[PDB]
Amino acid sequence: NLFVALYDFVASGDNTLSITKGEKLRVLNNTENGEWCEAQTKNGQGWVPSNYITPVN
Repeated sequence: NLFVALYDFVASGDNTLSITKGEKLRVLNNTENGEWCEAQTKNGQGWVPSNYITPVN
């Protein structure tokens, strides 16, 4: 479940997580992933747009 961020995204609140273009992240197998998916990086865990990331492996 390794992904890389395609575009910068800035958390606006509501358990969202900021990510940076090129950042590697892990998508947790959260039971409620959807248009948004729960990601994990060194800056925390939180929702990111599913269309802003792409799988790596």
